[PDB]
Amino acid sequence: GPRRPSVVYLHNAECTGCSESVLRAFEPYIDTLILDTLSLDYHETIMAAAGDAAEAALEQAVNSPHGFIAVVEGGIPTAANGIYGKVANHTMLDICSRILPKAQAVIAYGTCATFGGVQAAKPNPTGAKGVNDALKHLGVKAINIAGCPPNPYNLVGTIVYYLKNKAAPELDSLNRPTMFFGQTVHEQCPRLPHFDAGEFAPSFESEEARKGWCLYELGCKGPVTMNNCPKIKFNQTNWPVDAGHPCIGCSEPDFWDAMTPFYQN
Amino acid sequence: SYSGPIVVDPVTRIEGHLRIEVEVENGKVKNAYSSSTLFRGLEIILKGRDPRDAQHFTQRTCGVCTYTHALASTRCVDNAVGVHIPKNATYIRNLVLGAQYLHDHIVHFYHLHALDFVDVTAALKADPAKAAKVASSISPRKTTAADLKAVQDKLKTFVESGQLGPFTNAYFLGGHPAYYLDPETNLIATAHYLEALRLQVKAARAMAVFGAKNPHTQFTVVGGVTCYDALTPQRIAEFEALWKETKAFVDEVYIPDLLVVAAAYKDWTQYGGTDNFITFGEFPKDEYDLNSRFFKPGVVFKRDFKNIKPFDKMQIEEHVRHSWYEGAEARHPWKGQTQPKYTDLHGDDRYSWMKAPRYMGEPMETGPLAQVLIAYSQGHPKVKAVTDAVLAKLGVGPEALFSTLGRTAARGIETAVIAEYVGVMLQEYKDNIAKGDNVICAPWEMPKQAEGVGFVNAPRGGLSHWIRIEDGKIGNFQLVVPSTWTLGPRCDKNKLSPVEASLIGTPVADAKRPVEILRTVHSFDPCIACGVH
Ligand code: SF4
Ligand code: SF4
Ligand code: F3S
Ligand SMILES: [Mg+2]
Repeated sequence: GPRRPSVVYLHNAECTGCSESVLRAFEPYIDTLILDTLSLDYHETIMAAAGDAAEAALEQAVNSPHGFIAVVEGGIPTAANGIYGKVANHTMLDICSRILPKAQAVIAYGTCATFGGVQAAKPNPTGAKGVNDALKHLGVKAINIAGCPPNPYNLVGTIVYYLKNKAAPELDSLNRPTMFFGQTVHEQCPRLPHFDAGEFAPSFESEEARKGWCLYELGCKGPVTMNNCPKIKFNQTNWPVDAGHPCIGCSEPDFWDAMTPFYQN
Repeated sequence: SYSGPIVVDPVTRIEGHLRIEVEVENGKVKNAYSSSTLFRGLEIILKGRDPRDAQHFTQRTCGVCTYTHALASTRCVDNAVGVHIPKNATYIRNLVLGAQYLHDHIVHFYHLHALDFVDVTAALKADPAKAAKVASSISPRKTTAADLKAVQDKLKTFVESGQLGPFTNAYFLGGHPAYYLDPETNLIATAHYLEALRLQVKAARAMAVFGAKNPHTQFTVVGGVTCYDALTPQRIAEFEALWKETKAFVDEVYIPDLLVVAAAYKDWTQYGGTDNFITFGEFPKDEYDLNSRFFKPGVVFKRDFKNIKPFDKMQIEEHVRHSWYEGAEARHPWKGQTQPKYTDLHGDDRYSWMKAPRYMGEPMETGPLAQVLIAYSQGHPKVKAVTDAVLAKLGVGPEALFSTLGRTAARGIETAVIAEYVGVMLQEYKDNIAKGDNVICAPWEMPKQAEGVGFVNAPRGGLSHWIRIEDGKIGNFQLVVPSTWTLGPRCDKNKLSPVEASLIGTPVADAKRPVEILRTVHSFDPCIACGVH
């Protein structure tokens, strides 16, 4: 077959939920992605090599004359000269500073990588930053695919677009693809007619909640959140409001501080 | 044979950022250190916030053991406010947790652990007809030569591209003296690794049916759950179909593979043992009584399973003397402190971002081996039946369980038992709905001052979240997580943690490719984002 494009997947300050979301890929599935579509050349969660052998695999991939795409999960801890996060006894800040400027393209995958995420919430003891913020001085401009975790549809769609067109798709002012992030959750929500009618559930136990009334009074952040959740859904089957729970705003910068308390509007 | 240090950093095929250091003498490990190398500080971040918000933050402790921390935080706040959630909320929460166990353990065995035992490249040498006969002898599912040739053909194309991807620099490339499987068994395992990549999609989808999405579910609230659609016959049938398929894979694919690998690696009954075990129980009938759980809590010291001790939550203290936090004072988590202070590797004898939890001063293994051994010893009939059948198939005695192999087997045992029990819970839930109980959430009031604790036995063991509410806000919030118990460092009595102690005695055939260290470390299923938070 043809040479497959190389992907280097990095883990910074992360929970591995973004990695797990990629494993949920559907049509194409993850086996197709790593056997046919791409060459996954470094990924600490699933790779065979460990230790020195893993470091050597990383160096081999990064220095390849064929080039690579970087996918980055997690925020970069910057406090105290980066010491709150290390891999192979190098700071995550140093690792990303050395690798990411060499990539042909960088995708920041998940709200942590895009915007700083959960560890960047106040008081941000580790000085965590999103990729573009941390590395702006190096000229890194990662495509931001936000969410906690994002819809893996949005990662695969971005990669496929880039491979076909050799360019990023149209990006919004937060560097997110407009093809996925161009609409609010709310404008796509099945409960919108109740919102318009002023029909709000007053509590989770209420008959109004049972009947599917709008969750705005219970804190829903759909009106202020850009994502494709109601359209694509998750796991081919559901999404938060259809499970009766408000959106918490998880594709937005700083959402941990901007969208809290989660149960108020 | 090798004498000197070995460092494995990164330890791959775990969740999170782990550095293992060992001292080897004449080919065997004589000392070990478990160094967790990322800190986030979620407990610091939580201070001052609304207690209702905690579960949303703490779920992001870990996306491998997704849901578990949302459940622990919700149990914790439920407990603090004194709400008794409706029966259906317990059922739905329990069903989603059961589904999490199945997903997590399947992915662990195949996608995290198996590359320590399976030489994928050797599958290219296999005779697919012989392999199919072996596969069909160990499982009621029949596999043909053509089925396995399709895998071998796909693998051949991949390897002949020269782009080995996740297999680059694998310890098995070119052969390795510690890799024992024949080509045919390697092909069977590789085929099932690939199958499991697609099966786990279904296993995770089962959580989303009631729980909105996976990863990071969104259906729990203080007082119960939000998912009225989960009461419908259509959602229940969707869950049931996914569960049935997942259970079939457990029973027909995972367990037979686990047994065929264990039989080939029976020497691994000799390495990786531990002394003490703690477990919290799981799948309650009564949210306020741990002894109402399908698996019950318990504590065992020095392998004395005739004398299971009751679990006293006041006997937990988390040490910091060998951790990157201020001072040396251990704390009970209702008086916990999270005060980072980095000193670099071994600076002032500190080497990890994990705290070191101790129970009555002792280091405790938690996770599947603890849950299975304690339940067995409590007379749990399902755990006894499966465990005895596994020991008989392997031709080993109960002593074999105290090992790396045993721990790996216990993860399978747990998976099989829980897969069956999910069906029982599902039927009980259906029966409850049929009686006319359609309630899923109960009202509650926020106290200005309260203490609460929530207990979950997660896939890696006993998880507890601890809150002190002051002025209706989070005064203190402390997570004590299973991997903290198992993989945290030494305490102020200098006692090795379970993973550290278990590594003493490990043989290392090739110090450049120290797969034996990985086998033992991976058998605990480390989760470092969990352990540190
Ligand atoms: S964006 Fe969310 S799911 Fe992804 S690594 Fe961060 S905390 Fe985890
Ligand atoms: S439930 Fe949320 S997203 Fe839906 S209509 Fe109401 S406010 Fe909008
Ligand atoms: S919480 Fe996140 S997953 Fe979608 S529904 Fe709201 S943006
Ligand atoms: Mg803690």
